[PDB]
Amino acid sequence: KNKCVNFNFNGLTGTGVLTKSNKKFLPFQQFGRDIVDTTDAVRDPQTL
Amino acid sequence: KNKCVNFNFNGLTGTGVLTKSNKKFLPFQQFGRDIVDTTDAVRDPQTLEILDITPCSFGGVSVITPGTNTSNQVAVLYQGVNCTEVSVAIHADQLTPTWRVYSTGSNVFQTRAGCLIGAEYVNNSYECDIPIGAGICASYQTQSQSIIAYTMSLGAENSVAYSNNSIAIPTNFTISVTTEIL
Amino acid sequence: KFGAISSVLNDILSRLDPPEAEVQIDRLITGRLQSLQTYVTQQLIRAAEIRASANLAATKMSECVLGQSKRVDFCGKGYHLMSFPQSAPHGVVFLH
Amino acid sequence: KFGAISSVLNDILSRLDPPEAEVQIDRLITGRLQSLQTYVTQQLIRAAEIRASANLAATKMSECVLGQSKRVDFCGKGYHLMSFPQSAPHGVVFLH
Amino acid sequence: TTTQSYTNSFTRGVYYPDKVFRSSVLHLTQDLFLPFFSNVTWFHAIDNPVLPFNDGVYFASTEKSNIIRGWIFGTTLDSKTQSLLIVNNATNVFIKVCEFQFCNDGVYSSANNCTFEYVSQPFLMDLEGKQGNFKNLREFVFKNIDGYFKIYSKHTPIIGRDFPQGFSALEPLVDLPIGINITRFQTLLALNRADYYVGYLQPRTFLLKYNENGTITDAVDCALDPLSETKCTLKSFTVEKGIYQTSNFRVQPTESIVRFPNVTNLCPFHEVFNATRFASVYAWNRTRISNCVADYSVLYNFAPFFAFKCYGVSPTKLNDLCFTNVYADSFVIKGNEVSQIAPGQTGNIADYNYKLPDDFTGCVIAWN
Amino acid sequence: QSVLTQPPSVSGAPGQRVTISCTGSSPNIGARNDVHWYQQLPGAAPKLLIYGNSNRPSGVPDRFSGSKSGTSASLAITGLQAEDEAEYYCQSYDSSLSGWVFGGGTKLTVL
Amino acid sequence: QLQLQESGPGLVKPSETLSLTCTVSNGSISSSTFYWGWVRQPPGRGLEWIGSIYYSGSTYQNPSLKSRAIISVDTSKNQLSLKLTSVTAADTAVYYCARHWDVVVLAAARSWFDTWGQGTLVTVSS
Amino acid sequence: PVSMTKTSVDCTMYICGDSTECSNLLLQYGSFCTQLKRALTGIAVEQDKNTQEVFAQVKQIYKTPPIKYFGGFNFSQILPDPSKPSKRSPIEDLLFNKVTLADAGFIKQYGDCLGDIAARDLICAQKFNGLTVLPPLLTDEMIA
Ligand SMILES: *[C@@H]1O[C@H](CO)[C@@H](O)[C@H](O)[C@H]1NC(C)=O
Ligand SMILES: *[C@@H]1O[C@H](CO)[C@@H](O)[C@H](O)[C@H]1NC(C)=O
Ligand SMILES: *[C@@H]1O[C@H](CO)[C@@H](O)[C@H](O)[C@H]1NC(C)=O
Ligand SMILES: *[C@@H]1O[C@H](CO)[C@@H](O)[C@H](O)[C@H]1NC(C)=O
Ligand SMILES: *[C@@H]1O[C@H](CO)[C@@H](O)[C@H](O)[C@H]1NC(C)=O
Ligand SMILES: *[C@@H]1O[C@H](CO)[C@@H](O)[C@H](O)[C@H]1NC(C)=O
Ligand SMILES: *[C@@H]1O[C@H](CO)[C@@H](O)[C@H](O)[C@H]1NC(C)=O
Ligand SMILES: *[C@@H]1O[C@H](CO)[C@@H](O)[C@H](O)[C@H]1NC(C)=O
Ligand SMILES: *[C@@H]1O[C@H](CO)[C@@H](O)[C@H](O)[C@H]1NC(C)=O
Ligand SMILES: *[C@@H]1O[C@H](CO)[C@@H](O)[C@H](O)[C@H]1NC(C)=O
Ligand SMILES: *[C@@H]1O[C@H](CO)[C@@H](O)[C@H](O)[C@H]1NC(C)=O
Ligand SMILES: *[C@@H]1O[C@H](CO)[C@@H](O)[C@H](O)[C@H]1NC(C)=O
Ligand SMILES: *[C@@H]1O[C@H](CO)[C@@H](O)[C@H](O)[C@H]1NC(C)=O
Ligand SMILES: *[C@@H]1O[C@H](CO)[C@@H](O)[C@H](O)[C@H]1NC(C)=O
Ligand SMILES: *[C@@H]1O[C@H](CO)[C@@H](O)[C@H](O)[C@H]1NC(C)=O
Ligand SMILES: *[C@@H]1O[C@H](CO)[C@@H](O)[C@H](O)[C@H]1NC(C)=O
Repeated sequence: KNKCVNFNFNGLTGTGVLTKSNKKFLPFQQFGRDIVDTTDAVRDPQTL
Repeated sequence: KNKCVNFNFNGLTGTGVLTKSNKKFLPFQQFGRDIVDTTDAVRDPQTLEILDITPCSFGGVSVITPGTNTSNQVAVLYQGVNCTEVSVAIHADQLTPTWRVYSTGSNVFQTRAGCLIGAEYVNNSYECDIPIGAGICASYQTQSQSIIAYTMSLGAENSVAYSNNSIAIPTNFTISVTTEIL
Repeated sequence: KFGAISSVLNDILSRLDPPEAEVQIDRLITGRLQSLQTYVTQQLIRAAEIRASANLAATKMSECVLGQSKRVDFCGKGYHLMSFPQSAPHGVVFLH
Repeated sequence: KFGAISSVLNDILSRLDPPEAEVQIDRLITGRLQSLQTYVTQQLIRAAEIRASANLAATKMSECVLGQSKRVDFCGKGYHLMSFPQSAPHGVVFLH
Repeated sequence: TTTQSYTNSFTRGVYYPDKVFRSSVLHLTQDLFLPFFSNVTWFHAIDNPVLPFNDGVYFASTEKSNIIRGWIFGTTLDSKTQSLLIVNNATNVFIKVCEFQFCNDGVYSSANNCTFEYVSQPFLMDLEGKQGNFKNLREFVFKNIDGYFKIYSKHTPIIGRDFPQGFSALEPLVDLPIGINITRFQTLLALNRADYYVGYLQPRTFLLKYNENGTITDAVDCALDPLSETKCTLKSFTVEKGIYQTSNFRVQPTESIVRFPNVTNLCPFHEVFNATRFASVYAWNRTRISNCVADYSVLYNFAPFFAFKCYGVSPTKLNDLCFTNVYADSFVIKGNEVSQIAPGQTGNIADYNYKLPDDFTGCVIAWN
Repeated sequence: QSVLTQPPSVSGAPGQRVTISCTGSSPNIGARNDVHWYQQLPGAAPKLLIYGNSNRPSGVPDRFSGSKSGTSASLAITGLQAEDEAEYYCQSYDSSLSGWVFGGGTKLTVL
Repeated sequence: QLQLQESGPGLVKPSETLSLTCTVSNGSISSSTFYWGWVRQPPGRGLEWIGSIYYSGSTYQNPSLKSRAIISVDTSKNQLSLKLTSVTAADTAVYYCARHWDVVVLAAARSWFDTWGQGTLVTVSS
Repeated sequence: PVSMTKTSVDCTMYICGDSTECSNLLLQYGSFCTQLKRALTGIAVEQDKNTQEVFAQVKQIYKTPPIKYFGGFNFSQILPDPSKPSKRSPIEDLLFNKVTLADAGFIKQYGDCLGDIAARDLICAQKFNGLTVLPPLLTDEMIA
């Protein structure tokens, strides 16, 4: 975390930086997106 | 005539509406065109009468409504459309968009800009709330509530009396603070 | 996509050969370049309008605030007395 | 035609088959879209000029009509007395 | 025994079409939804008719303790095409694809060539606050896009005295690669010795207001009302007072008219057809036909032909052709000689009296 | 029970183009539902012409062409002949009634 | 080729049960792939679907005529049976047996009627 | 000048005359015409606001007294003339006459392009291609 890294989270490929988080993903939620359709958050597939 | 039809006059193909005519085609003339090269009038090849051509039904639909916080009542507008046409041409079209509507609420109030299908005309002089076009303004008013359409009022009617020896001079004074945002 | 295989440059470069995907990426470049030109032109128009309003605001400040303006219906409706400016996000507000 | 078989969309769609007339209709679309963008940009320029003139006319009305303007050579040549507005199609006319 | 009463659905049956997180967003989706304020077939239970299944189905029911076990899916529900079953037992689900034959009531009697048994936590959760008045209403939405059965459910706690008007979203439960087509859809019953709402989905364009935490607060359509349309096309849930432009209003032409000139210009076809002295084959009279309109109805109505064959043109396609010149050779001839006259023929007539060239563009007419 | 609206009658000259239209309500028949077209000679059984909004069975002439867009659906006839006069029907599936519905029936007259 | 032969009393007095039956030739009613159904058309009106029925016993059925129409099928004699009760003056029509609604691949919205009977003109009079 | 004619160009009609294939090709080009419609609407509102600001500077509509003797100053020419049905001054009349508009806009020229015989002038031709104009909110009488 906290470093410019390349990620391939469970089929999502891109470049970015990561850190801990403090909002409230629903249990069934897996992904992140926004108003203008850009991926923000990915649930850790091995830590939830 | 007087209906949105498809025509194939003597080799000329297009869509339009027709009626009788009152100008003076020369005997050898057969066809019609204009400055920017658009076909207007086609002589009837079996009557030697002149008929003309107009784009089918062009228009633009607009919705006038008070704030959704106030009411769900809306009145619909069709820009620049004679509103026998909207009513008879509702059938046999798409229905989700290209609004169907069954014209019920004091409809076909044919204005100079279109017709409010869902609003009632009235003769008053309220201020404009929702400008419409060609000096028409709609407003949500309590009847017990409905959307009315009325002609613009330019303000409260007033008239000073200019008299050769009349002067009016204020005796008191007020201070006001407006606001300008730039 | 503007009329290409896909709007994802990374997807298309790794899905087709270079010499033939060149046409698709070139039409991508043309589309996005036209889009950016439209953006910059519209922003120049906005800049011109904003600069006109900024000149109006500067004149309004220099007249109404730093003195009394005899111009009728310039610094507020009616005969004018003062004007107190206030700051706002990307704008200014007067109290005529 | 902008570089197509014909400038008549109805003629070209019914004279060539879809998958190959697609290039011709796409380039038709590009040509007419660029022309429409030119039209809207030129109309925005006209709108800016017209709005500048409308602001000038509004200021001229508010100063010369609703009062006497001490600004020399603003409301007519010379020392100014009144100004009577008159209406015109898409414009206004004064009598300084 | 069952009834088919009809009731209004109000706003009901909106789920999360996706898996992605959104906060304070007004995202707009075009997925299969149950239309707002659409009638839904309300059933009754006291035999279990097979309902359709097209592009999904919305299922909702309320019961005191248990009367519903599961649903049966698939086509033809027999041992000729693969089937499906979601029977829910005491504390587990029995999801499986198979080729069940028939029960009419310990529910299937055949398991030939079938697999994909699935077991998880039970679908139907029942909780009571020490009282039977708490009758939870369970909603389900099934659909079968690209295989991949999806089931969404949430058990609302609203008493069940009537169909609620409040908004309740739908959280996905399972998503499994079933891989078989589903068209028919039944339901099972129970045994211990005002329910059964069903609606159908159709593609529609909605507008969903995602909450801060990802829950759904409210949603509107843009195929129901003009207000809903402007609210959908001006993406927002509160529309300020004013005028708005949504779309364009067109009218297609009703009827198509064509109008060709008053021309009659009848050809001399009548003169040849109403002639009497038809010259013999050895001297075939050739009549030149020009500067006239070749109407074939005057030919059809004057002679009950016995041989109207055509070579270079279609006999039906003669009104819509323009010919530079037409030649009519007429001669009275015998019976077999009629069929003798043809391109690429031979005989005492085709070689010595009248020969038809191989590349002939026209038609022949023979009437007794 | 006529959720699909059809023109009572239509007419045209032989060998010309005529268009027959069929539309339904919004909460009723939707975008996914498809519209089929049936021809009924007087005193005979209805005969199929176009199914799937663009497909025809074997033996149906290519002259009959139809299309469906959104909810509205329509037919196009080219080369009208005296044999084409018949009772035409539009039919599709109503999701609210869970059962098929039929149009009112249009009268095609050859002039 | 698939043929349908349906018969019934063309005259029925008001207010009792009306009954017709279709016959399938060059085919089998046991064919699981397709459905089978009845369509009635009053004179001077449009076609109207009265119900469709599967070989097993599952029945499509129009809710408007829920309380009056009973449809039964038998696979032994290849007979499609239709019953109608409480017949009144509004039920004068010509009835057709129809085959439609393929089950294997098409869905219930894309189903089109495919095979039609010759029709029986049935009236009610006093 | 105070404003120009308000135009309401629509991309679908202009670039794809009643052709679904062309419409799909345009849709492939993305939302390149929503901004065009928005810009046209914006300029329309801008002219409406321009004329409102220029003319409607007064809250209350005044009227001249029944008699008109302003100390020998003979306005007449600029004051409204009730005999004329438009209630306009003679100078306003000359200004109206001296200016010829190809597009009046508030004529609803539908119904006469189908009865025009002569050239389908600028306006009917523009209608032919999907090019429309709107009527100004302040009609030519109330401005007077
Ligand atoms: C993931 O696997 C690791 C491996 O031991 C385990 O420690 C962890 O609890 C697992 N977490 C989840 C959410 O499965
Ligand atoms: C056109 O033909 C009709 C047919 O009788 C006739 O009545 C009419 O006078 C003709 N007109 C011309 C201009 O030829
Ligand atoms: C809606 O908002 C307007 C704007 O202030 C206000 O005047 C009106 O009272 C509000 N109505 C309701 C029902 O909230
Ligand atoms: C609308 O049509 C009617 C019917 O002829 C006509 O009287 C009226 O003048 C038309 N109005 C407009 C604005 O076209
Ligand atoms: C408005 O005035 C016109 C003309 O005087 C009259 O015909 C109409 O009935 C009036 N309408 C109302 C609602 O007063
Ligand atoms: C003003 O003066 C004129 C000219 O002498 C006269 O006609 C008019 O009556 C006078 N009005 C008043 C109110 O004195
Ligand atoms: C002037 O107006 C103010 C505010 O209403 C009032 O308090 C004051 O008494 C007024 N002066 C006179 C002389 O009436
Ligand atoms: C749907 O329900 C409404 C109100 O309950 C009713 O007016 C309408 O006729 C019903 N329509 C159908 C097709 O059942
Ligand atoms: C429910 O089914 C599961 C899976 O077969 C089984 O393990 C369990 O015992 C069953 N519970 C019953 C029959 O009560
Ligand atoms: C058996 O089932 C599998 C998967 O369901 C299928 O691919 C195969 O065709 C089936 N075979 C038979 C004989 O039914
Ligand atoms: C039958 O009903 C009784 C009483 O409600 C209940 O205790 C029992 O569990 C039920 N049995 C089954 C198999 O549901
Ligand atoms: C969202 O989560 C926060 C964090 O605890 C909570 O305070 C808030 O009530 C939640 N909102 C909803 C609608 O559940
Ligand atoms: C010739 O014309 C007459 C007069 O109409 C008609 O009676 C006869 O049948 C015609 N015969 C042929 C061969 O055309
Ligand atoms: C051939 O037919 C034409 C048309 O009837 C006639 O004028 C001519 O005399 C005929 N020729 C002979 C040789 O009979
Ligand atoms: C299932 O449906 C798809 C599309 O509807 C079709 O291509 C496929 O053949 C169907 N398979 C079966 C077994 O019906
Ligand atoms: C004002 O002038 C006009 C033209 O110059 C004249 O016709 C009119 O009589 C004058 N009015 C008076 C009151 O003298």
